Amino acid sequence: RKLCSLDNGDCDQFCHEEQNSVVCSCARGYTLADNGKACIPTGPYPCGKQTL
Amino acid sequence: IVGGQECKDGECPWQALLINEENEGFCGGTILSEFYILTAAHCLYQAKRFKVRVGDRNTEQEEGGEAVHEVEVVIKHNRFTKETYDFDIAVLRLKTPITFRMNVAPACLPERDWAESTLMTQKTGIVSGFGRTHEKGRQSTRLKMLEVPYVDRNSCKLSSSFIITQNMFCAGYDTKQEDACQGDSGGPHVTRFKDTYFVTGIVSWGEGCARKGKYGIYTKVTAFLKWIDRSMKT
Ligand SMILES: CNC(=O)c1ccc(N2C=C[C@H](NS(=O)(=O)/C=C/c3ccc(Cl)s3)C2=O)c(F)c1
Ligand SMILES: [Ca+2]
Ligand SMILES: [Mg+2]
Repeated sequence: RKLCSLDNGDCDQFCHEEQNSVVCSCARGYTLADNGKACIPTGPYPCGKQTL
Repeated sequence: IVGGQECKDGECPWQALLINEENEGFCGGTILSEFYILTAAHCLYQAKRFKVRVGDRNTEQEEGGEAVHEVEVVIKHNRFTKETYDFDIAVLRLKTPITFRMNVAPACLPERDWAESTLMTQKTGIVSGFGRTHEKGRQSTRLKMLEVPYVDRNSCKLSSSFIITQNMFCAGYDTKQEDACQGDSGGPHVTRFKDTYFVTGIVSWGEGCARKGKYGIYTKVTAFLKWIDRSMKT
């Protein structure tokens, strides 16, 4: 298990392997954090989250 | 839904219900955005005029979150035919935008390669709806959800009396008494990953409900991501 096949490449959401390295991305409505891994909701009621 | 559990407060916020002229549900849907609902192509043959209801968990009480929306545009897949049930997918554009709130939020659309490698290889997905509680019963007045295992594609093809196309996938149980059922079709099949729920399927068809040696057949959403994207721009 390497890159994306290894625990989703440490990504919160989408994982891609470019030039032998992991590249994380996020669903619409989220922005990729400064760490290049976590996905931060851009506003209220982001997709895929149960409501509180 | 046969078996499973009640969707508790806020747990199934992307559930949509297609309601007929008599305000009764006949098919499910998944909220994709403020303007778009995902459903099954075959549901567009079950009523002449229909609307969409969101934010409902109990059809016998006013919880305060319910909203009914008129449909502006119906976008059926042009390759769907009732004969095969292939390309069983449609998007609906609403006349007015859905205001998100408690029990009303969209499910995320995933990327194809990642979803097929990572989501569709998880143990289970989640199906939900207001459909029948038994093959020979009434529709549920309560929104229900059910964890359904992904089923090995070979095993599914051998269990089926009809052709399982590249646009379909199987989920559910061999003999365990749990499955989607009548009235759930068009509804959500979602897969959880790090507490985020992604659209992975549309309740499509079954040879009955929860029968032994039979599984639920779902439209393989991942095969239609470019198509959904195109439909949501026009
Ligand atoms: C390719 N197969 C078909 O064309 C086909 C086969 C069977 C049905 N069919 C026969 C009875 C079922 N009606 S139902 O409303 O009870 C559907 C129930 C479901 C259980 C699990 C699902 Cl997922 S959908 C039916 O769909 C069908 F609609 C198309
Ligand atoms: Ca209600
Ligand atoms: Mg079965």
